[PDB]
Order: sequence, then C-alpha cells, then structure tokens
Amino acid sequence: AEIPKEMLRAQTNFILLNVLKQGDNYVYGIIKQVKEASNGEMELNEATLYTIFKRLEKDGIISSYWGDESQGGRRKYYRLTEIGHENMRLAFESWSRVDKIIENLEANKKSEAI
Amino acid sequence: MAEIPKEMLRAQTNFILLNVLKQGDNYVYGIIKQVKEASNGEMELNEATLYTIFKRLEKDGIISSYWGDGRRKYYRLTEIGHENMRLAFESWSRVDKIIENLEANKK
Repeated sequence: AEIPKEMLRAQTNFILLNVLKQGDNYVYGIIKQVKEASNGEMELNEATLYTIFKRLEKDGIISSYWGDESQGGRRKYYRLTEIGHENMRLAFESWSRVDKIIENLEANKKSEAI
Repeated sequence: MAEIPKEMLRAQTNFILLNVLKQGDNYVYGIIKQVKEASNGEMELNEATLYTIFKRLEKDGIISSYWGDGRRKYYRLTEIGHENMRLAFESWSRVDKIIENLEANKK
C-alpha cells in the first residue's frame, strides 16, 4: 500500500498551482514556502518543479518572465495565466461532479438496501 | 488549453470506480449501470475504458476478480486497495493543510 506515483504528481501540481494563485514566484522560493507551509515535511525536488512547469507552460496554464535584472540578476519568475485560473475552476467543478456521483452511488445503495 | 487534461480525467474515473468497489463487490455491467443512475443517466461509461483501468488496478493488487455462481465476473477492492484509499485521503488532507497555510501567509 502506497500513494501511487501518479497521485503524488497530481498533489504536487495542485500545490504549485495554488502557490502561483497566491502570487508570482520563483522555483527556490516556492520550494522554501512549501517546506514552511508543511512544517518541514514536504521538501519538493527542484527537478520535479522543472518538469511540471515545462508541461504547464506548454499548456498555457502558467507563463514566465525575467526578474531582478535591475539588481544585476536574471531570475525566472512564474505566473498563473487567465487560462490557468479557468483550469483551476474547471478542476474544482469537475471534482465536485465526481463527488456528487459518488454521493449518489452511496445514497442509491442505502435506498436499495432498504 | 484550460480543459481538464487526460491525466486528471483518468484520476476522476479511477476514483469513481474505486468508490463503487469500496461500496461493494460488483461486475462490470452492474458498475456501469450504477454509475449511469448516479449521474442522472448522463455518464454511461464505455466498457473498454473500464477494462483499461482495471488492468492497471489488478496488476497493482488494488482489485481482484472472482466468479459468481452464465456466471458473472465480480471485482473486489483488496485489503491493499482499502488501505490505499485511506492513505490517499490522508495525503490529500495534508495537501489541503499546506494550501491553508500558504493562504494564511498571503493574508
């Protein structure tokens, strides 16, 4: 028994989208904030973020831009796009539909048992 | 490209099917019928999609099958499958707690 590999990836995706929903961010800052928000229990691998962010950018869910150039830097920031905001709405609504189906399955089982 | 991607659609169907079996052992035509009724007639899942998913779940030991007393082939959630659903529920709750803490810091 274990959390399957696909579900771990889905959980990381979900967390990252919510981080960017809070505000634009960079990879090292995201990792640090998630570690703090998990009381040290969730230490995201930067390689994992690079893989996920490549996919999300391909799908138009996030975009990127350079920051810190005025200070002599060149750091990649990520932001949730309007398409990304809609994707998060659709994810919430579609999982709500799934929950409703499962609620009806349970209710239909009680009805028949009676 | 806002639509629900194939991976999340697969996760949604997986969750529905595992919850059917958690409620009780069942055979494929009965599962499809119950999901159709629970979706107000709108979701009549195609058998092939279900067999694709069941192939993976059976290979991973999450479900098994046996004959009833022609005979119907019944599927059951295994003890590992039940534990997996508990572990998934708890891991997603930790995810929710992380997001609550992330939101509090923004606030």
